Amino acid sequence: MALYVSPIVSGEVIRSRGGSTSEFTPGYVKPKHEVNPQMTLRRLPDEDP
Amino acid sequence: MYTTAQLLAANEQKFKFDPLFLRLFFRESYPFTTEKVYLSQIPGLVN
Repeated sequence: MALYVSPIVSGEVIRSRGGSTSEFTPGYVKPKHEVNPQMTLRRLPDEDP
Repeated sequence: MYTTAQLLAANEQKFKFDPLFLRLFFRESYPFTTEKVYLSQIPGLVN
Protein backbone atom coordinates (compact mmCIF):
# COMPACT_ATOMS: atom_id res chain seq x y z
CA MET A 1 0.00 0.00 0.00
CA ALA A 2 2.44 2.70 1.17
CA LEU A 3 2.47 2.12 4.71
CA TYR A 4 4.40 4.68 6.80
CA VAL A 5 8.19 4.96 6.20
CA SER A 6 9.48 7.79 8.41
CA PRO A 7 11.68 10.60 7.00
CA ILE A 8 14.75 9.26 8.80
CA VAL A 9 15.19 5.75 7.32
CA SER A 10 15.74 4.78 3.69
CA GLY A 11 12.89 2.27 3.67
CA GLU A 12 12.30 -0.94 1.75
CA VAL A 13 12.34 -1.46 -2.03
CA ILE A 14 9.25 -2.98 -3.65
CA ARG A 15 9.40 -5.83 -6.15
CA SER A 16 7.76 -4.19 -9.13
CA ARG A 17 5.22 -6.76 -10.56
CA GLY A 18 4.65 -9.38 -13.22
CA GLY A 19 5.25 -12.89 -14.56
CA SER A 20 2.72 -15.56 -15.54
CA THR A 21 2.80 -17.82 -18.61
CA SER A 22 1.07 -21.00 -19.77
CA GLU A 23 0.68 -23.34 -22.75
CA PHE A 24 -2.41 -24.88 -24.38
CA THR A 25 -0.96 -26.75 -27.30
CA PRO A 26 -2.46 -29.75 -29.04
CA GLY A 27 -6.20 -30.15 -29.72
CA TYR A 28 -7.66 -32.44 -32.42
CA VAL A 29 -10.79 -34.10 -33.84
CA LYS A 30 -11.56 -36.27 -36.90
CA PRO A 31 -14.95 -37.92 -37.63
CA LYS A 32 -14.26 -40.57 -40.28
CA HIS A 33 -17.35 -42.45 -41.44
CA GLU A 34 -18.17 -44.99 -44.16
CA VAL A 35 -20.34 -44.81 -47.27
CA ASN A 36 -21.18 -48.57 -47.29
CA PRO A 37 -21.32 -49.20 -51.07
CA GLN A 38 -23.58 -52.25 -50.63
CA MET A 39 -26.15 -50.18 -48.69
CA THR A 40 -27.47 -48.58 -51.90
CA LEU A 41 -29.01 -51.81 -53.21
CA ARG A 42 -32.01 -51.80 -50.86
CA ARG A 43 -34.50 -48.89 -50.69
CA LEU A 44 -33.85 -45.97 -48.37
CA PRO A 45 -36.59 -44.82 -45.97
CA ASP A 46 -37.05 -41.94 -48.44
CA GLU A 47 -37.55 -42.42 -52.21
CA ASP A 48 -41.23 -43.43 -52.36
CA PRO A 49 -41.75 -46.88 -53.93
CA MET B 1 24.36 -64.67 -81.06
CA TYR B 2 24.39 -64.30 -84.86
CA THR B 3 21.17 -66.08 -85.87
CA THR B 4 18.86 -63.57 -87.63
CA ALA B 5 15.74 -65.74 -87.40
CA GLN B 6 12.48 -64.35 -88.77
CA LEU B 7 9.16 -65.48 -87.29
CA LEU B 8 5.89 -66.15 -89.11
CA ALA B 9 2.39 -66.23 -87.61
CA ALA B 10 1.87 -68.18 -84.40
CA ASN B 11 -0.83 -70.68 -83.42
CA GLU B 12 -3.87 -69.88 -81.26
CA GLN B 13 -4.81 -73.13 -79.45
CA LYS B 14 -8.45 -72.36 -78.73
CA PHE B 15 -9.48 -75.62 -77.07
CA LYS B 16 -13.26 -75.79 -77.65
CA PHE B 17 -16.19 -73.44 -77.00
CA ASP B 18 -19.50 -73.10 -78.87
CA PRO B 19 -22.41 -71.95 -76.67
CA LEU B 20 -25.46 -72.46 -78.93
CA PHE B 21 -27.58 -71.49 -75.92
CA LEU B 22 -26.73 -67.79 -75.58
CA ARG B 23 -27.36 -67.58 -79.34
CA LEU B 24 -30.51 -69.70 -79.84
CA PHE B 25 -32.63 -69.28 -76.69
CA PHE B 26 -31.32 -66.32 -74.63
CA ARG B 27 -31.42 -63.66 -77.36
CA GLU B 28 -33.03 -61.10 -75.00
CA SER B 29 -30.99 -59.35 -72.29
CA TYR B 30 -32.28 -56.70 -69.87
CA PRO B 31 -30.28 -55.12 -67.01
CA PHE B 32 -31.32 -54.91 -63.37
CA THR B 33 -31.89 -51.81 -61.27
CA THR B 34 -33.46 -53.25 -58.08
CA GLU B 35 -32.88 -56.06 -55.60
CA LYS B 36 -35.77 -58.30 -56.72
CA VAL B 37 -36.37 -59.91 -60.12
CA TYR B 38 -40.02 -60.73 -60.72
CA LEU B 39 -41.07 -63.16 -63.45
CA SER B 40 -44.76 -63.87 -64.03
CA GLN B 41 -46.50 -66.37 -66.30
CA ILE B 42 -50.26 -65.95 -66.72
CA PRO B 43 -52.03 -69.36 -66.85
CA GLY B 44 -53.98 -68.91 -70.08
CA LEU B 45 -56.85 -71.42 -70.17
CA VAL B 46 -60.23 -70.34 -71.57
CA ASN B 47 -63.45 -72.33 -71.92
